Amino acid sequence: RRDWENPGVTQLNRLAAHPPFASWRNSEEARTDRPSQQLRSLNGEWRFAWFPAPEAVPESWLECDLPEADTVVVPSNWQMHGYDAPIYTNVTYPITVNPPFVPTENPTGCYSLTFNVDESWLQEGQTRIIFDGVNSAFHLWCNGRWVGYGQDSRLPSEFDLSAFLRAGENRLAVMVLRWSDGSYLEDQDMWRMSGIFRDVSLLHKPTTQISDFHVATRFNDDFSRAVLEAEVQMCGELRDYLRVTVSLWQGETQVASGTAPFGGEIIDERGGYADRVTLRLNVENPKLWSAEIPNLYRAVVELHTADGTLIEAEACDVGFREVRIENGLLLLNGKPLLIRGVNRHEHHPLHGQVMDEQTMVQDILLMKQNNFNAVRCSHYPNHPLWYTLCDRYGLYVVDEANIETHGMVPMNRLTDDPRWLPAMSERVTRMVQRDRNHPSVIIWSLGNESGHGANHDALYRWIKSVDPSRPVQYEGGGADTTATDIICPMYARVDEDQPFPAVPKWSIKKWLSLPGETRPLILCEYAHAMGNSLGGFAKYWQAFRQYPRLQGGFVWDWVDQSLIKYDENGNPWSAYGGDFGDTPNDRQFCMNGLVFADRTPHPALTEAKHQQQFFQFRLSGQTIEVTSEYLFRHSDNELLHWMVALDGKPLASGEVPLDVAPQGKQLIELPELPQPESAGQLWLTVRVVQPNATAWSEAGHISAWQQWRLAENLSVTLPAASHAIPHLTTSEMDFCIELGNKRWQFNRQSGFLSQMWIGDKKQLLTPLRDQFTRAPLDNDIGVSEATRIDPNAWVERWKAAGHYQAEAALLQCTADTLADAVLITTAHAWQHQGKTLFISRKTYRIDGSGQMAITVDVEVASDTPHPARIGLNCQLAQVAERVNWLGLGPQENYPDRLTAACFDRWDLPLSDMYTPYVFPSENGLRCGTRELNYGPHQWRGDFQFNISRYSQQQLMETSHRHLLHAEEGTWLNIDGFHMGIGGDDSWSPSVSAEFQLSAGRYHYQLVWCQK
Amino acid sequence: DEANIETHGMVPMNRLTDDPRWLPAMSERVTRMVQRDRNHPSVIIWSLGNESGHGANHDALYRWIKSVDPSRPVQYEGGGADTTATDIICPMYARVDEDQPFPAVPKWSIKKWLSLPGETRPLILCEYAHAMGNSLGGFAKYWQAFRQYPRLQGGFVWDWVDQSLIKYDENGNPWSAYGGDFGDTPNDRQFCMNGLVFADRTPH
Amino acid sequence: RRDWENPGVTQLNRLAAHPPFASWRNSEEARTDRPSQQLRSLNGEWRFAWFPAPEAVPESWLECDLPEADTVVVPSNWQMHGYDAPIYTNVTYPITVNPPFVPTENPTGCYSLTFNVDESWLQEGQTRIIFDGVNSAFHLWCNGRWVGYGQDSRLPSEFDLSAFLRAGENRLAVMVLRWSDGSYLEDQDMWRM
Ligand SMILES: *[C@H]1O[C@H](CO)[C@H](O)[C@H](O)[C@H]1F
Ligand SMILES: *[C@H]1O[C@H](CO)[C@H](O)[C@H](O)[C@H]1F
Ligand SMILES: [Mg+2]
Ligand SMILES: [Mg+2]
Ligand SMILES: [Mg+2]
Ligand SMILES: [Mg+2]
Ligand code: NA
Ligand code: NA
Ligand code: NA
Ligand code: NA
Ligand code: NA
Repeated sequence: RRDWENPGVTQLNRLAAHPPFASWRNSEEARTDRPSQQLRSLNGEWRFAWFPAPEAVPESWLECDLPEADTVVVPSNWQMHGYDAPIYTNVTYPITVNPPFVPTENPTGCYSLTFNVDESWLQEGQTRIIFDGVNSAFHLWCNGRWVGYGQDSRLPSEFDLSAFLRAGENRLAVMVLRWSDGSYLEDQDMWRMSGIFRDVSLLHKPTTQISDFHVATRFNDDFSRAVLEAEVQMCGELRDYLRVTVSLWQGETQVASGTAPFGGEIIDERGGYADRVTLRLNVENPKLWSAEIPNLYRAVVELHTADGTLIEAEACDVGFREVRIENGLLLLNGKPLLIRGVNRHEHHPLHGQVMDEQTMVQDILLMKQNNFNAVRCSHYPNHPLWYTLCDRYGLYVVDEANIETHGMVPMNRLTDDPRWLPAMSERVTRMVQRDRNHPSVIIWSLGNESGHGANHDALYRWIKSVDPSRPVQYEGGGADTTATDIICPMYARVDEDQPFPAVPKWSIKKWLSLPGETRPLILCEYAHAMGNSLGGFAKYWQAFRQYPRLQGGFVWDWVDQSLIKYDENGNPWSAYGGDFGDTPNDRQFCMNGLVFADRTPHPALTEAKHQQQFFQFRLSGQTIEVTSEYLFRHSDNELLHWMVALDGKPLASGEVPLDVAPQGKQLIELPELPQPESAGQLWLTVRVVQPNATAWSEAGHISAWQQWRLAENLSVTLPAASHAIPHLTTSEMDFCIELGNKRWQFNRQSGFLSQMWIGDKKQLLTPLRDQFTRAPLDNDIGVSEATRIDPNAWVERWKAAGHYQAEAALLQCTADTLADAVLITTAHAWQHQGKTLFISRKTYRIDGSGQMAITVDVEVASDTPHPARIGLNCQLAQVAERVNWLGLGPQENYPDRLTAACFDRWDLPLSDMYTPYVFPSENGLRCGTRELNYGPHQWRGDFQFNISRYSQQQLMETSHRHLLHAEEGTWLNIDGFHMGIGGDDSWSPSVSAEFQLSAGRYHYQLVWCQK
Repeated sequence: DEANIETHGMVPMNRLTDDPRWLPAMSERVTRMVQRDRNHPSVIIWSLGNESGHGANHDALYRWIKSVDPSRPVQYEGGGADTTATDIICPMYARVDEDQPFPAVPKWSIKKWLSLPGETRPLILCEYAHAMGNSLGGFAKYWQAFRQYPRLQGGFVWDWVDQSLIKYDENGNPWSAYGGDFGDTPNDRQFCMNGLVFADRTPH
Repeated sequence: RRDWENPGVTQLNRLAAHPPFASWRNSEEARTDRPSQQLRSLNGEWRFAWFPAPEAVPESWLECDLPEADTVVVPSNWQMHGYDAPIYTNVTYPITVNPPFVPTENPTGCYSLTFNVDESWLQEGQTRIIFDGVNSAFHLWCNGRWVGYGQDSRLPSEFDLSAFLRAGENRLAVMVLRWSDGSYLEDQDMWRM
């Protein structure tokens, strides 16, 4: 029997699902949540052996250990141990579409564990084993005897071993199959791995036991009063003296309690549940749970004799909160949420899909520290501890079924098929039964990218039926189907309609007001953070803030799915699709996070932090108006820091305590500001600082900022009179300019400044030349394969237009001598195949002061695709340690992604000026720069620039950051103009029109000089 | 057209139908009936089964049908006759004028039933007028009510033909047998004969 | 595998359900509803033998007729031929309530049919067998070969025998279980056959 090829069979002998248990035999321990003697981890070293197929597994293995087996850690993904390659496929199934069949060649991991059990366990009650995560299906044997089977890689599979075990030494044998019929339901956009990847354990329950419990909180009109209802079920002989006591604690204070014998109310003609009972506990002025104030209580469920003897106790944390959609708004505790979310897979660059607390905690804190308040379990129920952490630190969670059939044709091929309803239902039901008591979980989701089938409808109703406390959403088939309480599209744009057939993605603002539509809209995915991305992020926020029913969304996504590999000399590097011989593959498309796999942030994180700020500011004269977007807490750990500077030079500064009630306002008037008579721009910057530490942040933490330009005093003063007057020396091939120790040289054949010297030091390795292209961003590439070309992608368009290959054609080059200067005038034509793409016209004006002033005017053919940038570039001979500038920063910032950055005086190590995106592209840009200083060089004007040891060409030819090599000297890219980077999606052009270089005529000017 | 699902003997009645583990088996009993009979014009209403209390399985299956075949109303009497798994108030044995206020699953008078606050559905009895033996007394009363109230749209009498079986005596003569006649026990004796006609189709 | 005690298994290898087909190869006949050559009845005389439990059934049966069997009409209810007794219970299940388990003593009707098929059937196309109603669960074998399993006493259970059939003489062996996990969903107020 090939059960792994029968969606009709998803388990055998498996126990029913339930909420997390520990069988504590001491109430006190349960209360304190101390560890339970009844719950043992079998995590650690296990025996493992790999086979190409299950038929290759040796019968002996069941009775005895294979000498050839190795000793490995569990949990783990075998690919992480090197047994076989991890595969990175997106939509396309990693195996042949032939449901419910799987390949004959099906990697099989045979696991085994030798262990002991004490008689105690054995002499009375129940001994069961729990496999938190097994990928994708598996058979289990104990002491040579087969126990059962299980499917669904993302939920615990449980079996009773009571009758398999013997005092002392026991042996587990787990035959784990890489693929199965459950795989047709596990087509998520991630690495395809396998193994015993989540905890293994053993739990002891008494014969008379708590088999299930449901915790509910209902409130009065103003939440000033609550009723906690606890439904408790038992297994065991039914007896009159049996009782249940449910007690509620706030810290060490017991706030409520109730006890009762089993026997629920009459429910139908045949009676009620004699094995159940419901406790109702009244709670006055309960402390409510939210992500802003994760207040929790402890619920302790005791199963005991009337007369006092405790049989066992189970327990959980409880968050009193109400989730509800009313009049088109998702409310929490009666207030409308504004979701600052992120999608997050369970990914680890070293361990793969194994999740540890450390990592979890870390993810949580960065998210909180970055203004996120919610997370989506893309696209499967997560490791148990995750929910507990969310409960405690405070995050809103979308709990999602492990059901993704994206590779099908059409997408709802299985979900619309009744024959698959059973396997699907279990993916939904068991999730619910497991996580229904976590307050963090506020919405249930039916899975992902599985089209829309009758099955979804059934399942949707099932949930609503069993747990009315939470809304249910699902994006499949159009995002606004009958199977979802929220309009939850992926990648719908703010203002821009994408009217695909059957499943259009309307402008989010238009979507809300479609006739008959009334639901709230929360994007299940938006702002694809792939590489140099997140352009247009603020646009979403502004809309979320203006329209009440736009209650936010979940960014796609949290961390890059990169895996660490090693080179010939044991140095580690970041790998993506195909880097393991895996094919077909989807290359870098598994890398779309705000942070790198090691959790180091991408520059975009900051953009996200800013836009998601919880405090809003307006300036009027010297009064700042602070508005609070907190729904529940007052600004009780916040201070306002302000500062005024003139061109980077600090004039004044102060700090003000924030005292803003949620949704409230606070006006802050600044002291008269000092008056400088000195020319330039005064800038005001404000930062909200958290004086004290929290469980998720260090004291001094900065949570919000904003900047404004105050007065400006135009410099009317005249530069100082120059003693010298530079000299020009002509030759047929060049024009040379000389002033003191400085000289410039311009090639007459090419029309460029080809050399500059300080003293006798040349300053350039490559001539200063115009630049209209960039090493393409992932967003510029979109899908566009080389086997498969997408003609509408930017890169493709640029490529086809010859942008990357046009050659400069000199139209003119001349020299004039001024009163106080030499003037070089040039003109070039950029053509491709007889087409004039661009025209550049310049003048170089060097005066007796040694300042070279470059004025540039370009023309762009209206019928050529809008160029990536309009600037100049050159390779400097020099390599300096720092880069100092007067403009936006300090981090990388692009035109459509620069709100977070601040204008000021920045000074970093050269290296911070490069963004080590794993898939290399244009990066490190800084906008709104008025002054840039490198080594003895200094540039002035109003531009954007980048500077690194890497040319655009290298960047463009290398696909892995580890393969980059510093070139001689430093490449400088100075732009008068730079195209937006986009990112509404990473597979169609996404740069908004306002950020495209379509004006046709461009002008800029810079002053190059020394210091 | 009614799904093959009846869990009458459970305690409480919805013990299985409300358990997700039984959703799969149950699902097939409905889905498969629909796939088979859906082109039949005579079938005008789908039933989720009989006497299985009211469980979440019912709701999901209810929805599966609505979704798959919107051409026909779906009914189910279990758990009260007016739950969320039924488009028609379809009680068994509710009386005309007399209320029988059973706990949890009362059988209101049908006329009163229709007008309960917020109730708007049509009401058609899945079973009424138990024709067991010398019976059918008060039949007219239903008819008068069905005729006067628009939303009282009729019902299905219980039931058509006596479930008696032929047995032969020593002298090989036949005779109608019922519960217990075959050594069968426990048994419900004459309870299997509630028809308007005898087993051989001769009318009562 | 005691598939009849696992509500997780309600069939094995069963084809998908669908409306009544006849596979006509002529439009006029389909229109007029005439009988169709592609659809053939196996009702008639079959061979039968009664056992008290699935375990009492001998393997011989799979390969060959059981001398002890009788020739009976099909379709039929074995309680009507005297093999065992019909049961009349209303609410209380006819078996002990302990889902998904059934009694160890569980009456088994071993049915069999020797028959032939047109060669052309063998040649090309698909040949499936359709059982309109089997109470309550059954295992099916063709020419010794195990074909599949089915539950739900009131809907047709269909199997492809394209691969099991053979030139001329074929033998079907149907092992039918009185009780099954299906019985828990079949508690209707009527005779239990
Ligand atoms: C939304 O799309 C992103 C694109 O990278 C991933 O494929 C997610 O799984 C999908 F739900
Ligand atoms: C309605 O009750 C009658 C009583 O004879 C029958 O038992 C039916 O099966 C039930 F639906
Ligand atoms: Mg299977
Ligand atoms: Mg997908
Ligand atoms: Mg079964
Ligand atoms: Mg009944
Ligand atoms: Na909003
Ligand atoms: Na992706
Ligand atoms: Na590249
Ligand atoms: Na009427
Ligand atoms: Na009856």
